[PDB]
Amino acid sequence: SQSQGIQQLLQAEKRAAEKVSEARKRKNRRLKQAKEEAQAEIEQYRLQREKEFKAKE
Amino acid sequence: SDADVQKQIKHMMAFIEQEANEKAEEIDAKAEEEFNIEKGRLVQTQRLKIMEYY
Amino acid sequence: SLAEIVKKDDFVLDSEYLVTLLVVVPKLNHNDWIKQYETLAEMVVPRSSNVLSEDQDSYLCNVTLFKKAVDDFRHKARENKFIVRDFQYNEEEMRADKEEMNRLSTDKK
Repeated sequence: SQSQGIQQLLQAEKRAAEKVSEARKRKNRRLKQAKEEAQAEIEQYRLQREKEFKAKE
Repeated sequence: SDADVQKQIKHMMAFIEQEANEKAEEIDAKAEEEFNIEKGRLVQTQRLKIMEYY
Repeated sequence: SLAEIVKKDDFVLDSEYLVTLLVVVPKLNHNDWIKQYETLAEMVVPRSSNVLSEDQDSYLCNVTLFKKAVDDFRHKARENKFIVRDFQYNEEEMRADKEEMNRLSTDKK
């Protein structure tokens, strides 16, 4: 039956879709990570500027 | 004929999986670019506003 | 019209690396085409041919294959006098033909 060849086509495409989808999930996770790491660094900058401002005060 | 066609495609179909893995590695390269772009845009915009406040 | 014969189960579509082609062959030449069509390009699986129907002159089959094969396949099909008709399950068009067939035959009466 044609299912012999058709399942080999579909197997390669399903494997392909899984690899691409896993990378797309990582891309979304990295975008969220950028917000989280930016939020940490701006607060660390504020805390340093605060310590300097208190010393000048 | 048929057995040689099956052996030939069983070899060649691996290049489709390889190019899909390269497409996944390009999506991960876009992940690394967009991480640095988003972090840069956020940090520099707010760092300047924080500096102007103090 | 393909609306007489086409159904989704005969097709491989909706995919990044996969395609369906459709080709017509004369009924005497079909006995050669059954093997010769798999030679027209690389990246074609064995038994990729699903027949849709025969008629008094010819057969039409779907061919299932990877995206790299298709332009070599279609050009070598034309070279070997095989006739391309890539109706890739156009559900909107088969429904439109069915609607106008029922409508026009009723409205004329």
